[PDB]
Amino acid sequence: QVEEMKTQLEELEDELQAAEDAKLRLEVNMQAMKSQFERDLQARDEQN
Amino acid sequence: CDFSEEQTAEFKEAFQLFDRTGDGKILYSQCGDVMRALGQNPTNAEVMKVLGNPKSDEMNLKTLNFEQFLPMMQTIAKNKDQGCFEDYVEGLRVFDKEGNGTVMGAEIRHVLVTLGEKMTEEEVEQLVAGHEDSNGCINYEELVRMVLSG
Amino acid sequence: IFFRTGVLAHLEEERDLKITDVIIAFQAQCRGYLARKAFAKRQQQLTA
Amino acid sequence: SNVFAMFDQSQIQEFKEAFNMIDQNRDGFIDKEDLHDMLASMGKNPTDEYLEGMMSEAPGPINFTMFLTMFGEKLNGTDPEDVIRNAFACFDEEASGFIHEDHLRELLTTMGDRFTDEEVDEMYREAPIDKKGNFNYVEFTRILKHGAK
Ligand SMILES: [Mg+2]
Repeated sequence: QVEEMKTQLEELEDELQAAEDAKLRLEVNMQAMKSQFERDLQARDEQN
Repeated sequence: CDFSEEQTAEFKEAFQLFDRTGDGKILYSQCGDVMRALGQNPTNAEVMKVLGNPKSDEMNLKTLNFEQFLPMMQTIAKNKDQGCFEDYVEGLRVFDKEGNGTVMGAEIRHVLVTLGEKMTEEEVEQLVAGHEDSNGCINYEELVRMVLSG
Repeated sequence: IFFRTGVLAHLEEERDLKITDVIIAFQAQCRGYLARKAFAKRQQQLTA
Repeated sequence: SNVFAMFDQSQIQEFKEAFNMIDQNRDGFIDKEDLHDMLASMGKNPTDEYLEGMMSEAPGPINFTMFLTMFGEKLNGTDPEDVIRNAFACFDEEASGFIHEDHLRELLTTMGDRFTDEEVDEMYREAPIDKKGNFNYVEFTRILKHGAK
């Protein structure tokens, strides 16, 4: 049972690391969306 | 201490986030910028109460740890309240020459640079969103109503 | 209304000096907002 | 931890398809007969122990599974070229593809975790540094992610 719980906890740690990596990636992609939004907004304002 | 545990934690996070030159201790001048980033509006005289380096302090040798930072944040927070938008726009109603509830952009941007503490055009221009286009007479309501969100 | 030399410009200086005290308080608030904006941008730049 | 579980279907398919071209004897392993002959057919025939010294990266034998975990652990931390270009564009706000070496240095040598002077120099002696010390990160991300390359 100790061995089983060790395997399960290591799997959950791996999944947690994957989830944190995904969170960081989603954050940086949201910053990309924000950057594009600002750039396009400024382009439309300058064209106007 | 009047601050909550959550506020203290947030201040500690901010303290170590707005870094670094190299060391984990914040610079004497930059501390004021941290307090201002935390939405406070004290005068530089509040720092001058501690009076770290009586001369020009490019060196910033009076660095702060969190235990030295937090009391300054507290004395800032307990310094004074701030008035409503009417107290601001009364100044504009005095500066104005049209008597219409707006003000000339070229004049007001200059006045706000010359009077009191000094600011750059780079600083001031970023405060306005209703820019001086075909119309010279900017509605100062937009300026105050925007910045007071901070 | 006609006036003799410089009186209006000294009255203007006095009137502005009367306003300077509250102007400094507002300036601190606006510079605070600017600093907060700059710091917030710096956080996005740091994470990127 | 088990790194294999991290990767996209497209990446796994790309590795599988690549491996299928190398696994010429179809035993499922990396072997002396196949990749050396393949590389000799594709280029200058470096069939010397330089290739054995590369095959010896795996613990003893080198199965497809071991190849996958090796390349997996090597790809751990890597991100899309567009996402990295976005991250650079946070400083190059005009999106010029022209960030200065002084700016790049400031962003790396003290701010956050410190890049060494050796790593900074590597970014000039391999990566696309250009005239007046401008740096073309749009080309950098292409060679870093091996996308469109
Ligand atoms: Mg084979």
